[PDB]
Formats: sequence, C-alpha cells, structure tokens
Amino acid sequence: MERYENLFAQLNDRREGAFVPFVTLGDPGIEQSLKIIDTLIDAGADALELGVPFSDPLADGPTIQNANLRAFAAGVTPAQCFEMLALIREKHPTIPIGLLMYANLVFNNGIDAFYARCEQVGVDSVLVADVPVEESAPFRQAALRHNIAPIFICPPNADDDLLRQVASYGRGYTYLLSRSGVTGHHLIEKLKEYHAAPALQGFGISSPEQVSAAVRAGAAGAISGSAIVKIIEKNLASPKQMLAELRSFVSAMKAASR
Amino acid sequence: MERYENLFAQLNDRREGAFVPFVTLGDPGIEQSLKIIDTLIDAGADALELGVPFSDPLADGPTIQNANLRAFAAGVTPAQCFEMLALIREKHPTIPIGLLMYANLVFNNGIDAFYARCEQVGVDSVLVADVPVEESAPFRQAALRHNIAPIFICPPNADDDLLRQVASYGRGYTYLLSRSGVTGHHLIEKLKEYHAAPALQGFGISSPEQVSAAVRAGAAGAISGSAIVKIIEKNLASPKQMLAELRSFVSAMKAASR
Amino acid sequence: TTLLNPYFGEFGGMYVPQILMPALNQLEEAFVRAQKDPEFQAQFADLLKNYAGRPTALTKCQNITAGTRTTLYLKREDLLHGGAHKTNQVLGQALLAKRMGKSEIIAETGAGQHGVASALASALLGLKCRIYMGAKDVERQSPNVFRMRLMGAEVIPVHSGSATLKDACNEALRDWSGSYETAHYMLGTAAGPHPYPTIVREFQRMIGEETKAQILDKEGRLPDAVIACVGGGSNAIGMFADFINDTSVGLIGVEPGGHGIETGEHGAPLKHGRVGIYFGMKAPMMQTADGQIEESYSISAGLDFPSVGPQHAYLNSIGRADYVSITDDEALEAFKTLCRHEGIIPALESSHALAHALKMMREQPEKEQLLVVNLSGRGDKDIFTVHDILKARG
Amino acid sequence: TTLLNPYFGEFGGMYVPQILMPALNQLEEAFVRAQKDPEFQAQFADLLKNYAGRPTALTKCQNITAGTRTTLYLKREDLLHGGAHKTNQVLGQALLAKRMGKSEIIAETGAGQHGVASALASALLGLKCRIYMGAKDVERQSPNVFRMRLMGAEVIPVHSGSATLKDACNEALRDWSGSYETAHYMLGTAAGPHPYPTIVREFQRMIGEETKAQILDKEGRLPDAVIACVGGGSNAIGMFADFINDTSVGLIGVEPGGHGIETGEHGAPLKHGRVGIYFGMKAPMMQTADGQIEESYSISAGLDFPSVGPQHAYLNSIGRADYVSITDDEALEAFKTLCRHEGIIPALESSHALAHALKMMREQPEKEQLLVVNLSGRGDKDIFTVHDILKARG
Ligand SMILES: O=P(O)(O)OCCNS(=O)(=O)c1ccc2ccccc2c1
Ligand SMILES: O=P(O)(O)OCCNS(=O)(=O)c1ccc2ccccc2c1
Ligand SMILES: *Cc1c(COP(=O)(O)O)cnc(C)c1O
Ligand SMILES: *Cc1c(COP(=O)(O)O)cnc(C)c1O
Ligand code: NA
Ligand code: NA
Repeated sequence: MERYENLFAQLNDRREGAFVPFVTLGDPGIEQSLKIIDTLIDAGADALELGVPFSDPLADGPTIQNANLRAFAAGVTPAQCFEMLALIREKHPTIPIGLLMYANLVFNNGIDAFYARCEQVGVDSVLVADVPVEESAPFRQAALRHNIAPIFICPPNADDDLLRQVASYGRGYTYLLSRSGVTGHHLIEKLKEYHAAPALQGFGISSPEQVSAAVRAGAAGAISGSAIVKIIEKNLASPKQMLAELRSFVSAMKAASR
Repeated sequence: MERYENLFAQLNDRREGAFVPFVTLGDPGIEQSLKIIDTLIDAGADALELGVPFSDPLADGPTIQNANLRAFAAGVTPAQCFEMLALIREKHPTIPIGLLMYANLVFNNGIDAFYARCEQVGVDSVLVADVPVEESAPFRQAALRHNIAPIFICPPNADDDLLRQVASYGRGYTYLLSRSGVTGHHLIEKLKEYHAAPALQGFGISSPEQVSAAVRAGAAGAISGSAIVKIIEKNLASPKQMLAELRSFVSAMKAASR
Repeated sequence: TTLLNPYFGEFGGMYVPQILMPALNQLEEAFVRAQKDPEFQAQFADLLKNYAGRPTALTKCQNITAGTRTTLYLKREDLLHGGAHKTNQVLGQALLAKRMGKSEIIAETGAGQHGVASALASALLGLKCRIYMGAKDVERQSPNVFRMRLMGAEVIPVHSGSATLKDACNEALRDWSGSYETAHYMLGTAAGPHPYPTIVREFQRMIGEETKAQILDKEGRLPDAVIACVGGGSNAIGMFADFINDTSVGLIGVEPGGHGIETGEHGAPLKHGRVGIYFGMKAPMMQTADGQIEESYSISAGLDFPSVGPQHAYLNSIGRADYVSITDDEALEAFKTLCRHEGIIPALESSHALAHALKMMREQPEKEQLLVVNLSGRGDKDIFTVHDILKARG
Repeated sequence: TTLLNPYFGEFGGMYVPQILMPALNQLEEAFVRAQKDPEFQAQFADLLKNYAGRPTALTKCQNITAGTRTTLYLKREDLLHGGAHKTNQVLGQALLAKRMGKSEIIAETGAGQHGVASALASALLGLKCRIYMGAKDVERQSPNVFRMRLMGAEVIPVHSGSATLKDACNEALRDWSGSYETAHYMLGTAAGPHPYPTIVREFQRMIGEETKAQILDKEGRLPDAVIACVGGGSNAIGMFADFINDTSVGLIGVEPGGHGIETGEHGAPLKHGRVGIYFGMKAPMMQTADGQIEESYSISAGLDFPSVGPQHAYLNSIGRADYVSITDDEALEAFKTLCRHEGIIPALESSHALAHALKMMREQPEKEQLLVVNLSGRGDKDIFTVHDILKARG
C-alpha cells in the first residue's frame, strides 16, 4: 500500500498520471524477464503489475495466455517468481509492485502464508483475478494483515452498491475496467466521492492517446499489458531488439501521462 | 411319369434297385456338363436328377451351392438348361429325367408354361425343393396336365397324414429323405401300403454300401448328388480325369444296386 | 392344415422344404397359444416396459412444419432399447422359443441391427444365439459384429451368393432345417413363411396401438395418415396394424428408391418388382427376367431386403395402403433436416419415411393434415455414412 | 448477496472475475423464479416426457446377480434421448436461457457428450449454439463433433493449455464474460460457480425421484444403496438428491481410478486430490504441489473433469455419502459383464458405477442388499475403445 500512496502523492504534485505496464514473470525466461522489467522501469514505468504463471488464466486473452505458456516452457514456478520479486525489490526500492494472481495460487499453501510471502519479498498489492468482492473477505483480510493492498475491480456496469464496496475494501489503487471480456468517466467521479483508492484504468490500453484520455477523464493512471506482451512475443528471436521496442513503447505511453 | 414306370418295371424283373445321380446343369460348363451327363449314363445311371442353376438354393449344402455358382460363372441360364435337356432327351430316349427346381424358376414365367416346356423337352419329373405338399396344388396339377410326375418328399419324421398325401399326390417316384438338413425303413413299408410311387432314398448317399442298404430296406433305389458333384469340383483342372472318376464312381454305385 | 390363414390375398404361404413344415406348424401353434396366455402377455409386457423402455414417446415436431398446415408427430422407436423397433419382436420371439422349450436362437442379419437385437434378447433370456451375416455385410458392419459378440452371440459370415442379406437368409434356413428340434429361427422382419409375417406384426403391434392412444390424447382425433419406411415391412406393419380398421387413416409405406427407380438401382420391389416365390413366401421381389433373385440397393443398409412382407403386398392390392419411394438424396435431406430443426438424429431407414412426410407437407403447404411418421430408429450409426457422402461433394 | 447459499459447507462459492457476477446473479434469480413458476415446470416436464422420453425404466438385473443375495436395479438413463442423462439438465438450462431472453448458448465439452446434448437442446428450442472443445478432444472425438454440427452447433477447438476439458472450460468463461448480455453459459456438470451446482442438481433430480417411486412400486421399500459414477457429479447428485433425507439409503459415488490411484494416473480428486479454487469454485481437485491444475485420467473420456461438484465434497465431509474409485480394468470388466449377461451396453462412465456394485455383491455374496446403479448412459460410443484394448491383449 505504502508505496502506492507515495507514488500517487508525487504524481499529483507533478500533475501527471501513472503508467503501469503488465508482464508475466519469467516470460520468455527468468533472465530475459528480469531485463524486460528493468527496461520497463528505466523507460518510465511508475509501477508494475506482474503475473505469476498459472495453468488456467481464465480471465486473459490469447496474448497473455501465450505469455503464461512461454513462462511454463521455461519451467517458471511460483517459488522462482518470488525469488524474482525479491530481486526486483532489492534493485528498485520505491516502485510499487502489484501481482496479478489467480485464486488457486494464493489459496494453495494457505492464503495467509501467501500474503506473508508477498510482504517479505516487498510486494505492494495483489489482485486475484477470479475473486469477486463477494468472495474477497479472506483475501482482503490476509492482505491487510501483511500490509498488502487488496486490489478490487470496478466493472463498467458497476452499480452503486458495488462502487461503495470497492471504495471501502480496496487499497493502493482501484482497478477501473475499460470493458467486459478478457485482457487483449461517471464511475471515476463516484469512486472519488466514496474516497476509493486512486483509479487505474486497465484492459485494451495500447496507445498514448488512451493514456491521456484516462488521465483527462479523472483516472490516476492507466495499465497496459497485452500491448507490452505483444512486443515480447514479436521479438522472441531478438532479445536486444525486444528491449529496444519495449523502451520506445513505455517511454511513449509514459510521456502521454504527463 | 411314363419312363419311370417302365424303368422300375424293368429293374424289378432284374431284382435290382436304381442308381440315380444328381448334377447341376451347366456345371462347370455347358459342353463339359453334357459330357458329364453322357458319362453318368454310359457308366450305369438308371435315371437322372438335374438341377437348374438358381441364385439361392436354400436346401443345398456347400457342395451343390458351389455347383450352382460354377454354372453361373459359366453364364448358364434356365433357357440354356432347356436347350441342354432337349439334346439329352434326343440322345437318350428311355432314361428318366427329373429336374430339381426351386419355386421361383417354375413360377417365373407361369407355372403351367414351365411344365409345358418340360413336356416338350422330354422331362419326366420335377421336384420343387421349396414347395411342401401344403403349397403343392398348382404345381402338381400343372405337372399332371403335361404328363410330368410331381415328386413329393417323405421326411424321416413323416406322420401318417403326410405319408397318405405323398402317396396319393406323387408320381414317378417318392423321394425318401435320409435325414433332415440340406444336401451334402418303416416309412418304406407304409408307402408301399398306400400304393405310393417307388421310393428313391436321397441325401447323404455317397458309397456303394449305402445303395445296397437302401435296396435291402425295400427302397426302389438311391439318389446321390454331392458325391457326384465333389468329383466334378476336385477335377476342374482335369476334364478327362473328371469323366474317368465319374465313370468309376457311378459304375461302383450302380453295381451295388444289382 | 394350419390354425391361421397363411395368406393375405394371393401373397404369403409356406414355401419351405417339406422337412421344415413341422417347425412352422409347431411355431404357429405355440404362437396361437401364447396369444391366449395371460402369463405370456404379462411377461412380454414386463420386458417391453422395464427392459426395452416402452411406451415410447410421440414427439410433436413444431419447427420442421413451421409455415405450413401440417402437424407432424414422430413415434419414437429410436428411443427403444437397442436404438430401433426390432427389439420389440425379438423379445416376443425369444419368449416363444422358451415357450417351445428351445434353448438356441438362429438369426439372419444384413445391416446388423437384427443381429444385435437378437443377441441382446438372447443374452437377457439365456438363449444360445448364433447369427448368420453376409460376408460383404460382416466386412462393412464391423461395429455391429463386435456388439453381437460382446453380447455372447456367435457370428457366422456367409460367403455364398452375393454374400449379403438374402444369402444369410438362405444359410439360416439351411441350419434350421437340421436343428429346429432345439433351435428357434428368429426371423428379422414381417416376411418369410407363415407364421412369421403374422407373428412379427403382432409383436410390433404396440407401436400402432400406443400411437393411437397417444395421438387421441394429444389431438383428440386419429391422424390423417401414418407413414413408415418399408425394408421387410415390420416397423411399417407394426405402425399400421391397429389403424387398418380405421378407414379414415391413411397408411403410407415408403420403399427405398436408391439412385432412382429408373436407374434400376433401388429397393422398391412392392411397386417396381415382380411377384415371385422365395424366402418361403409368394411376394413381389427384386429378380431378373429369368427369375434369379437380385439385391436391393439403398443408401440405407437396413432397407436391403430384396422382397417385402406379404401383408403389405396385400394391403396395396386392395388399396387400403399406399406405397411410394424415396431416393437416397431425399432421405439424406430429411436426415439433415431433422438433426438441425428438432435435434433428433434419425436412422437413414426412418429418414425415408420422414422424407415422404416432408414432401407431403412441402408440395401442399396449405393442406391441413395430421401426420405421424414412425421413427423406426436412431441414426448415430449413420453419421459416418452421411459424413463421407457430404464431404465427397464439397 | 445471493438468494440461495452458494456454499455446501466449505465447498462451492462464486470464484469468477467481478465482471461475471451480474451474469451469475441474473441466472440465480431466473432459476429461483422458474422453480416457482408452474408454467416453466409444465414446459420442462413436457419436454422431458414427450421429447427426451422420461420416465426412464428401472431394470432389474436378475442374471448378473445369480448366486448371491444382491438384487440389482439399473436406472436406465441410457434410454434417454441422446443416450445419456446430460439431456435432462440441458433442456432445463435451455428453457432458463429463454426465460432470461437469451438467444445464444455457450457450452464446453470434453468427450463431446455435453456438446451433443447442448446442441440438440439448442436446435429444438431455437437457440444459436457455440461449443468450446479442447483441440486434443476435437481430434479424438470426430463422431461427436460431426453430430454437434449436424444439429447446427458451432464447434470451436481450444488449443490453449493441455487442450482438453479444463481448457475448454476456461475459453467458455472468457467468452461469456464478454457476451453474457445475450448468451447463456450452459455448464455441463454439477460444478463451477454458484448457482450451477444447485441448478444442475435440480434439473437432474428427476432421476432420483423416479427411482424412488419405481423401487417403492417394485420392491415396496427404498434401496440399501444407490450407486453412481462421478466425473463432475451431475448424474450422481441427480440420483442422490431425493434420497438425501432418507438416512437409511446409502449414497455411493464412484470416481475413476484410471491405472490405479498409486500410479498417479487417475481422476479421483474428491478422495485423492486436494482442495483448491478453480473453475469458479472451492473444491477438491487434480493439482500439482505448486497449485497448477492437472488433468484427470480415465479410460472413460467422460470422467475427465479434473475436480468435482461442491455438494459431493460436502456430502462426503459430513459422512452422508461415501466415495470410492474403480480402475480402468474394473470398469472394462463390468462393461463386458453387462453386455453378456443383460444385453445392455453401458457407457464406460456408467461401467464404473456398475463395477463397484459388482464388487459389493461379489465380496459379500451372502449379504442381502437392494442396490440401484445409475446407468448414466449407453456405451455404443465405447465399442471401439473396448475393442482396441481387448485385441492389444490377445
Ligand atoms: O492491456 P490488457 O492486455 O488489455 O490488460 C492487461 C491485463 N493485466 S492486469 O491489469 O494485470 C489484469 C489481468 C487480468 C484481470 C482479470 C480480472 C480483473 C482484473 C485483471 C487485471
Ligand atoms: O447326395 P446329396 O448331395 O446328399 O443329395 C443330392 C441332392 N440332389 S436332389 O435329389 O436332386 C434334391 C436337392 C434338394 C432337395 C431339397 C428338398 C427336397 C428334396 C431335394 C432333392
Ligand atoms: C431393420 C430396420 C428397418 C427395416 O426393416 P422393417 O422390417 O421394414 O422395419 C427400418 N428402420 C430401422 C431403424 C431398422 O433397424
Ligand atoms: C457426462 C457423463 C458422465 C459424467 O458427468 P457427471 O456430471 O459426473 O454425471 C457420466 N456418465 C455419462 C454417460 C456421461 O455422458
Ligand atoms: Na424390400
Ligand atoms: Na472429477
């Protein structure tokens, strides 16, 4: 949580939104993934959304489905992901790190133990893709006990009741879904009215103009995943070129938030 | 009919039974079949039982099933069979000629017309394999109108009623079945008591001792088919040898009837 | 003589070798006695209900008739145990065999459905079952052959003749003529020598009886016509029987037209064959000008009987029933239509009946008519056949 | 909140992305209203009776139990339209979809049976049906794929993950999360997020209700135990439901043991898996030590669901129901036995249930027991599988 508060406070004083890229840990390999992440940060990423490879990412489109597959082809495990996370944290002390998880990986060795591991590694938030507010209790409680922000999702059709729940239970940032489906304005005002965590718009954000639009609409920033991952997928044969493209894309998206 | 009466009268004066072989007309070919038949006669056959090739001989075992098949392979038709019959009659004026038919071939162009054709060609009797006494009326009537003997079958389990019917309706000779199934003593006395046509035992007769036994039991003679046909089947590649074997077998079977 | 009339007008009879007459006489007597035996009827009803699954549904097909004044119902024999109407009569015949003290069953089969039905009935009732099947049919019906064997039946290929159904029919009779003492010949259709045409009709009669009760319940009146495919005639006579005396009810039998009657490649002996004497009966059949028996062609292996039940030939002659034909393509279209519009995969055999019903509806869309099609069986068995055909056409 | 409890003890729940909650809430409300609607119940009953063929028979199997004190009955879902129990609930779900004003259907399928059932229901009720199937499953189930297409369904191969059932399950949810406005997700078993476990049970409940009425009629008492195979749990809960409050009636669920539990190649998550959270529910499942989801292995493709209905996990936890496993070989033996002794070809899935019943009988031959096995489906579809295996053994 803490790191998000500081980030948004700083970004506000500079009148700019945050640009948060998403990537699957270990895709296409542990070493290359660590380089990709350092490139993303050096290029302007304000925070990171990192996925732990899962066998059945039922909320992700083909692009990320393949990221998980490439990571598995590399033998990337949750334990190795936590090793990567510790290192990333040791290298970058202030950048907020959020994990994109699927319930079974959090529940597997005990929910409380999972968030405890997140805390010791330096993770700031955890978004469990297949855990709606209705089933969130155990997750948000464990998160808070270990100073981890539990990320809640505000869908486009969210009614007043949901908005109020997302506003009171969430921390770090509120995930503002751009649309229904999987990965590949009025609510913003309501969230602010209910003192919800700063909103980050996600899903379908792949161009600089979308980032500027999100900030203009009142969002604190925007998240982009598939657009980032596509760059990795298209440059698998050329590691160096992959980083080059990533840097150019991230710098462009970040510039749009200023 | 006429020819059977004379034959049995003559055979009686010589205290001997009749030996009647069966063969399928046109098996293995028209020419060879005509030679086979002349061989059978020259070797001692007292009468002949001749089958007209039929697509579904449901009362015949494998041996004769194949005789029909070989005849069909030769393109032998009922019309050609009648041409053969006329010739056989023109060559042998006194030998009784009986046809082994299946109902459809008799019914095909009209029952009356079939027996009329039999008469003009010189046939003496007709046995329709799949026509029991119960369905015999039209057949026996047409037969009698054209001086053709309708052959009736006396099965081994024949009750008194059947014996009486076979005795009054039949002519030429009474077919005494050796057993149930398909091709491959007290009744004899009952038949004589009812003035039935002389009995000829058939089915399974393949050795000289069987012929002598039939005559001893009181039968007027014996019919042999498969045994004859097997000789044809085993010597297809050697026409001359086929006739030689046929002559030796027929002469042996006939000698046993004396 | 006999207890019942072996003839339906000029058709029928008992044209079998003399040696088999005692077997037919015994069977007729056992049948007549069984029909008057409350215990036999109770056992048969028990098996039909608790084992086979009777009564079968009478499904109203609303989608397929949309836009017309035709109301179509399908008598669901496809839901009967075994997937076809054949099961009804094999259960009755199996009981008859046991009533006569027989412990063995002999059966003939073409497509293999009757063989499967005979095998399942024999397995259930503890009868030793041996089945005769044409060699060409054994080769083309591997699934059904394996089913028969799984149920303990002995399958015997017949290589004589054309190695098809008629040939299997001959081999069955050859065997029975020498074993009738302990074996019963479970004939597969409403044909052959008396008393089979009669016995098979009576053991399939519940199809029509149920249809009458069901249509009266659902529509309050009898159908304008009941339609059924005719291979040998059992499912058709089964549907027709109880309606014969209801003169307002049309009886329509559908023979397979194959590639088209004019092509000579069909299986419609009743309307396009010639009366002959074979398989123990006098009836119209597929035969050469010389009187040799020919095979029946149809995309549907089950409509391959080269002749037709004597009672159908009779009902036709007196004008009580009408018979028509449906080609391979018309049957295929009806098959595709039922799958897509009602979610029911019909046997290609049954598809012939449906096809004619569809024609009656489509040719006169504004004619108000209540039709019942006997869906003699399901077509899961025909999906490959239909698949291969469709693909070969692009 | 919700109208009904989403949990059965600790199992169940609604673990789906936030975006799908409105879809689940709408479905639950539509279900609850439908259950109180006499018109809905009448329409559903009409379809079950006149289209699907209910009630199904309850067959007493006298031969198979000879020499023992076991009386065995088989609830004949194999005689239901489609050849399996799946048809019952797809008809109810299709009606629910129409009640909600939906015109499209999304379904997942492994062996292909649910896909076929979904397709036939959609064809009948005028719904546009699209089915997701694992690529490896599409390749191995060509027959079922063709059937779905013949019935107008759109079949979509899934190449992600292991390209099997669980993967198809994911793709179904991905699609629905963006189309629930006009499409209904016809889940194939008594699992997944609430309200599916409850809805599927209630739409299969007639199996047990009929069995109770039928056994009371035929035996004058309830069975000592009802036995059913457990893939996802629908046919089992369908049989169990009406007997849950009859404490004297044992409820036995049979999971596939594959090559043997100790080999790790099985499909018995309830007794040998570990509780996890996947496919929208908290339930025992096949998963690695790390929490990655694994596949379920069984000779029977239909028992491939890598998890199990929440209500089964619950009934087990409180000791109301007992669960056991049956290996490939035991199922194969039961399959062969039923074919040969009763003339019924059971689905390999159902053969697992029969196998355990046979074990209960054979292990204690003198124990007097009245057993009912849910014969969830027919095995005509498994003859090749059984054939290939047997031959490879000489
Ligand atoms: O640019 P994209 O590919 O459209 O989206 C990127 C997804 N990454 S993410 O923000 O980590 C992310 C992933 C899946 C989710 C499913 C349900 C709730 C929220 C989610 C958040
Ligand atoms: O020596 P075989 O092969 O046993 O028998 C020879 C058969 N020829 S035959 O006598 O012309 C003959 C053929 C078939 C029959 C069936 C039913 C009634 C009588 C018949 C007479
Ligand atoms: C055997 C069969 C037929 C043909 O025989 P009939 O005796 O004419 O009924 C028709 N439909 C099905 C499904 C069959 O199995
Ligand atoms: C689908 C199927 C099953 C397995 O699923 P449940 O949901 O566990 O019933 C079992 N038997 C048959 C015949 C099936 O088709
Ligand atoms: Na016919
Ligand atoms: Na399972």
